[PDB]
Amino acid sequence: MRIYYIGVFRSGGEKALELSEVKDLSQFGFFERSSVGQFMTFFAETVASRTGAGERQSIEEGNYIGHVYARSEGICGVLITDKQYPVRPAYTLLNKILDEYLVAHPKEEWADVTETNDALKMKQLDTYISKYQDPSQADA
Repeated sequence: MRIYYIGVFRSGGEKALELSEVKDLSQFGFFERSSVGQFMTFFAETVASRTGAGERQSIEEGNYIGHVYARSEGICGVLITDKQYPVRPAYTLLNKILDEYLVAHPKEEWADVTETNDALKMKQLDTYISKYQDPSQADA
């Protein structure tokens, strides 16, 4: 019942553009935080790569769920939390996020971007995944 990774990705064909990438490593101390992180992103990028826009994905792992929410314009977005993390709020998160990514800069201004700052892009998507840690949070 705790999210682990969140971010965005621009469907760049066979591979997903690392639009934005936010991590959540609570149990993954200074030993798994590194390994798991690559796990989260690598998967997050893959999902968006698997998600050819216009559809959503949920990657169920031994103890992880890599939700996926595709845009309606051109740049996709991915989410990853625990199985005990309802999709409904993940949906609203996909709402403010995709709207937040497209808002930060005109619709076409990004279109595909092909170059983003996952390390300092979409402060929202970041703060969201941090507080979203709860099963829902009720947009709190």
